Amino acid sequence: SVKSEYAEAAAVGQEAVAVFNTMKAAFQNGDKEAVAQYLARLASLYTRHEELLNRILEKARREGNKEAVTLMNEFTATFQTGKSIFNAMVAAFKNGDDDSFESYLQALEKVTAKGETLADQIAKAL
Ligand SMILES: O=C(c1ccncc1)c1ccc(F)cc1
Repeated sequence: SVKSEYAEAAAVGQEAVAVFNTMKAAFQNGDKEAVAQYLARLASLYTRHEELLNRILEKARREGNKEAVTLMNEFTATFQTGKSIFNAMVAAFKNGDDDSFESYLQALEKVTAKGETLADQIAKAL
């Protein structure tokens, strides 16, 4: 069901949360080799999450589930804010700009924490 596909998508989201927090620790410790690997892992995780969310939104649309579509349009928009900030963080790492990396990292945390009430609403709506 679309609901079970959303729970599968929620787990992937949580996998990225885990890898992100490991990555933050590595950054703070200056283990740049680890950071590079974690950033690659996050890129794959976010790409997978984005795809599952799109399939869920498209299904909710085909089902005529107007409230779920509204919530998923809002949530996917916020997901893209996170994606843009993530990509900027990756660029800051490439460039050696630790000040920008730190900035983008906190911002990505706040965008993600904000979006969690909506994430829980979607589970109930599908
Ligand atoms: O911040 C992000 C994000 C980070 C990197 N690429 C895409 C989304 C995010 C990921 C999942 C989510 F549910 C809300 C936000």
